[PDB]
Amino acid sequence: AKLHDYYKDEVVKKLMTEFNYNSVMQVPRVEKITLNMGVGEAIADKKLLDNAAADLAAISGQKPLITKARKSVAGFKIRQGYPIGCKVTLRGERMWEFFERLITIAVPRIRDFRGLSAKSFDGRGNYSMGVREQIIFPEIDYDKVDRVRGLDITITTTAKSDEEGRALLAAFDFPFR
Amino acid sequence: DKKSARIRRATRARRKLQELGATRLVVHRTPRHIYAQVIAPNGSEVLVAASTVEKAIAEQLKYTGNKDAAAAVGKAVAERALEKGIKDVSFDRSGFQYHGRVQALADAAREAGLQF
Amino acid sequence: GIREKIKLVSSAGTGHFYTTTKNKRTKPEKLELKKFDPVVRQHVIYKEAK
Amino acid sequence: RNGRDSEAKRLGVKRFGGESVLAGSIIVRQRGTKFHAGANVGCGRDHTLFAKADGKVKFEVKGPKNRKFISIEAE
Amino acid sequence: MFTINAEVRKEQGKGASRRLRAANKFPAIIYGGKEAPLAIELDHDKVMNMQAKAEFYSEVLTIVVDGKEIKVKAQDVQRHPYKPKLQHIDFVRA
Amino acid sequence: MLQPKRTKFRKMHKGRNRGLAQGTDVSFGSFGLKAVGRGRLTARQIEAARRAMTRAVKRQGKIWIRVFPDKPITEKPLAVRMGKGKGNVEYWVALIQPGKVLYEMDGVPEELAREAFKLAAAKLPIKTTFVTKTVM
RNA sequence: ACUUACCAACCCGAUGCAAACUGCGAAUACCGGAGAAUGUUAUCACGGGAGACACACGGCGGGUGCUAACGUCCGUC
RNA sequence: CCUCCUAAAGAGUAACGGAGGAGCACGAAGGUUGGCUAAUCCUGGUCGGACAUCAGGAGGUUAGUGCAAUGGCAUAAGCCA
RNA sequence: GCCUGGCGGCCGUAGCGCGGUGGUCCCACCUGACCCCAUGCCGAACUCAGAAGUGAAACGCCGUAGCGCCGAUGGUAGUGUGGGGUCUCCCCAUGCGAGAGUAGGGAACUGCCAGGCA
Ligand SMILES: [Mg+2]
Ligand SMILES: [Mg+2]
Ligand SMILES: [Mg+2]
Ligand SMILES: [Mg+2]
Ligand SMILES: [Mg+2]
Ligand SMILES: [Mg+2]
Ligand SMILES: [Mg+2]
Ligand SMILES: [Mg+2]
Ligand SMILES: [Mg+2]
Ligand SMILES: [Mg+2]
Ligand SMILES: [Mg+2]
Repeated sequence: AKLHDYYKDEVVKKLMTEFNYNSVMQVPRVEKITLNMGVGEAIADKKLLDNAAADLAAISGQKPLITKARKSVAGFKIRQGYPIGCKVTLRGERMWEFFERLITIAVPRIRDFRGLSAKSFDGRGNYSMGVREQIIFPEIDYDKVDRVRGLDITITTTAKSDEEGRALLAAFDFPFR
Repeated sequence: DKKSARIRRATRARRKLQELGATRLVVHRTPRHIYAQVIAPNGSEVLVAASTVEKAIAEQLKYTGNKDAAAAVGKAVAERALEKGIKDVSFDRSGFQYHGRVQALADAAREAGLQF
Repeated sequence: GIREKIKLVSSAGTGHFYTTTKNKRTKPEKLELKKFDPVVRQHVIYKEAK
Repeated sequence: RNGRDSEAKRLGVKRFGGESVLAGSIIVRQRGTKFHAGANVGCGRDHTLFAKADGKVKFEVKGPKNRKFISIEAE
Repeated sequence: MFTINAEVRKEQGKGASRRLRAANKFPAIIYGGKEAPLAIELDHDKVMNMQAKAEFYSEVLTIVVDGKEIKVKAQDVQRHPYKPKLQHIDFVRA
Repeated sequence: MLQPKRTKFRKMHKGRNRGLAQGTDVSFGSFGLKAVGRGRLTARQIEAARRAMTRAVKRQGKIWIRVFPDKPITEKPLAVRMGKGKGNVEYWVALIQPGKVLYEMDGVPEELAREAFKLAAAKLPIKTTFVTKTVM
């Protein structure tokens, strides 16, 4: 909830002032935060998914959704419809509280930090990256991990251009390299 | 995508009325306001209609868009049909779930002497 | 074939029975279903799945 | 290694547009709904179309996919 | 600059045109603009030679039909399937 | 030898060779060799005729082949009783109707194209003629 | 990490091929309706007495075979 | 036995003609009510590999249908409860 | 009488495409979500209360011939009937006559009801 208020009073105004937008309903706004864990190797060790799911719960109390293989393909010795990942869709209060759990109490604690890359807006203002080690979230302690497990994060926006994605995050500081 | 999802969800129920020759009670709901009409099996002439955009029963409502408002709309269509002579119909919820306001309009229509 | 014929017996004394099939391997338990007994004129419960 | 075929199922149209039929009379035997049942016409489990009323058969094309529909108007 | 002498057709369809070609003539047609199409019949040998110089397909030709004059351009042409002749030509009142 | 790399079916009803041709103008080069008579071209004939023009022009000039076998011809060998199934595929033909442009050429002077396409006509089972690009 | 007298899908414009491909599409033919003419009722039902189920050729539409057969198998006159 | 085909645009049509299949499956892979939408290019992204998984648009039933072919399929017959 | 909500007719000359657009009323996102209901997770939907903003998204209308679509005429191919030659094919009389393409039309037409602007 802290980051939804801070967005309105200062960022709305600021983002209006880059390209001099005419309407407040045109400024891109951050809509949702989606977490995913690609396990991939759960087909051999069935419990690796079970241990992945509980990881997400402490980051985002929201119980995770499990994503299926869809296409059978022998090219990975897999079945179809067998679980091979998990996801969580964040909106509203938790999304803003989760966003907080990311920059302020994780990023100072990133491994070999010098900033993140800024070229990855797929071309339409949505940002995607990854983290190698999940012990960076403080609901997760070090004495409670059975695995060097990790997870990619992808964000989704209402910006229409790549330029309009960089200005929106810049206004949220966001380290950038 | 928001509007188009509901229209497809309703089509099947509407073809049965076409096969059956049924007279349907059509509801349209919006975040600001709720609407009720009565359309003949041919689909293109309204025998009765009643809604919250009408000044009579609509200013006397706390908000032209709540379950009570839907209930006020519901009450009016049943009787008005009686004022003309139309009485047995079927409810076509037009793809809204049958639930919030939509059920208040239907419940009110049944209470006031309408067979459906 | 590889699917056996069974008889369903009415749980109301009548001597009406239905006939159907069953995968006895994959489905080892006794099948149980309401059916119309034309003698008691009601939907009564039916048992058996040999 | 060949030498096989199937018996013909005698499908096709049995009552054409412009023909007086009773109720229950079969109008078309088909595999899919090449033709669809229109107003006052019914559909059986193998997509056999039959008359639900006494009258004359009428082929029309209606709706956005240009499907053929068969109906019966009473005479 | 080329000037073609033409007569108006009294018949139409496959029989007359095969009969025309049987009579060493061949049909052609004039359409375009607001006025109605004009069915014509042409002498075969004269147009075959004309169109054997590229100028025919890019210049404004003059059709003389019943002693008047219609200004057209060649627009499409049907050639004999495998002999050096012509089955039909389109002209446009451009 | 030209031949379809794959086909849906090995064998084909005899069919007919009615009607007129679609390939009737020179559509790639400047000059063309056009089919007059009606008939079937075997793959071996098309190859023998294709060679004749390439001998004649050295490794100069480009050639397009507008017809393509596409049609399988079967035969029953010697000493076989009638019936008992359709023959084995032996070679491949294309069906030709009058007017089909068979070969085109461009990159030599007209006089040489007529000579070069002509040293081919003696290899074909149907009468042919020399045709040229035409404005429109 | 590069080049590459190689091969080269998709993609695009040009170009033909298809009995088991069709976003087009006839000519006939069949169904059904009404109507004048003509027609030894030619029609339909039921019942009595049979023969018949080795076919040939020609025309056309085709499979087969070699668009071979006084070949061969169907459709139709 | 089934599907397409020759079969000449209603039905049928032949050969030791041309290609394939069936002798099962399902207690839900059945009824109904509510509700749901594929194949594949490009770009971006943890271990991402040409192609496990999240995201963006391009795309529009080529997907899918318990299996042979054909005709059907979006009101879906497809997918879930 | 112009505009927008709703229900159909006709079923691509009704549609994309790009440019512009409108919010008083309607539609629309929308704000809050403790409860009717709700996520194989998430107030995105389903949705209950709501009217502070907002034409930005989409929605509705308009201009627009790059694409689709509609596409004559004249001709060609076929073809039923009769006859004919060179009878693997074509031709003549006759009636029916494509498809693709072409000059061209082309940015829908409507009935109803409701509301808002004269
Ligand atoms: Mg003729
Ligand atoms: Mg026939
Ligand atoms: Mg008699
Ligand atoms: Mg016998
Ligand atoms: Mg005898
Ligand atoms: Mg004989
Ligand atoms: Mg015979
Ligand atoms: Mg047939
Ligand atoms: Mg990639
Ligand atoms: Mg706008
Ligand atoms: Mg035309």
